Amino acid sequence: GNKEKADQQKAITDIVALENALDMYKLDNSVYPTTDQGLEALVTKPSSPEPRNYRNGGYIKRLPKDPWGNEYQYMSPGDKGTIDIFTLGADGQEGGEGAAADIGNWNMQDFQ
Ligand SMILES: [Ca+2]
Repeated sequence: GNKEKADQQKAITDIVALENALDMYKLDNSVYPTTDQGLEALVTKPSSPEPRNYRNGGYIKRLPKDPWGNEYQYMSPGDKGTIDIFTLGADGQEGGEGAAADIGNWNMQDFQ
């Protein structure tokens, strides 16, 4: 339970940080990065379509990986909201309970 708890807390903290970074990107550029541009758009200026007011040196120094060693997932346009930011949990797959549960910007509150 304890390590499970710590991992889920880290995931939540990471998603909040990423969402904050994404909001800063939109504040500067008027749009969010697309799915294809990805979270990598927060670290270096993306292409296709290239933003027109990109902050010198990006919006985050590096992308965190999730507690299970996997890259956070990102969709814009999202399925659960305007942008979806999530981890598929311990199992690296959709659905699951306990440490395998998916944690995203749309359901963080449940793990809180
Ligand atoms: Ca899962």
